[PDB]
Amino acid sequence: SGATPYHDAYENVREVIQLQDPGLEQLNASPAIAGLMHQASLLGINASISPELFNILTEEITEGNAEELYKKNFGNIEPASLAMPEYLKRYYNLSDE
Amino acid sequence: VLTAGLNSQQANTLHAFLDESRSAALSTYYIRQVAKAAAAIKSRDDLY
Amino acid sequence: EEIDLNSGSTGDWRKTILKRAFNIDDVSLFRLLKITDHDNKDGKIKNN
Repeated sequence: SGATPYHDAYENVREVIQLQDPGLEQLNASPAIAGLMHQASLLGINASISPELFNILTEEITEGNAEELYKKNFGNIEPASLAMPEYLKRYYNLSDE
Repeated sequence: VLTAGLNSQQANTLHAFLDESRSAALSTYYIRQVAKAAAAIKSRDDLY
Repeated sequence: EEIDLNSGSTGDWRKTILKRAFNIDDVSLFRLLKITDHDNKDGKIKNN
C-alpha cells in the first residue's frame, strides 16, 4: 500500500526531538556526538523516514530479483494495474501535479 | 524516555501530531487490507 | 515490582512513568531516591 510503514515508535521519537530542538542547533554544537550517527540516520530526524522506509530505500533492485521485490513490496497488485497513473494517484495519495 | 522529558504544552502538541499521523496510517492500511470489496472505498473520503 | 532507579539502569516503562510523573531525568530520580531514604543501598525500590 501507500504511506503505511508507520513505525509509530520512530515517529514518536522524531517529533519529540523536533520539540526539544527544532533547529538541531544542539546537534551542531555537539559534533563529537553528532558524528556518531550516519547522515542518512540524521536525515530521518527531519525527514519522515522510518526504519522500514529506510530499509526499502536501501534495497538493491536488479533484474534477477525484480519480481521478487515486487512481491515483497506490492504483493498481489498486478504490476499492470499499478502502472496505471490513476492507480498510482490513489496508491500514493498524490495530487495531479 | 524522551517523551517523559517534555513539558505539558509540548506533550499536548506531540499527542495531537501523532494522532493525526496515526489516522493517516490507519486509514491507508484499512482501505487496502480491511475494507471489504463491496464498499467501493478508493479514498479517505470514501472511508469517512 | 522492583523498579531500578539506578541512574544508569536503562529501565522499563515503570521507571519511565515515574520520570514523566515527576518530570525529571534518571540522574535526578536516582538522587531523589537517596534523598528519601539513604538506607536504600540499591537503586531499586518496590512498586509500593
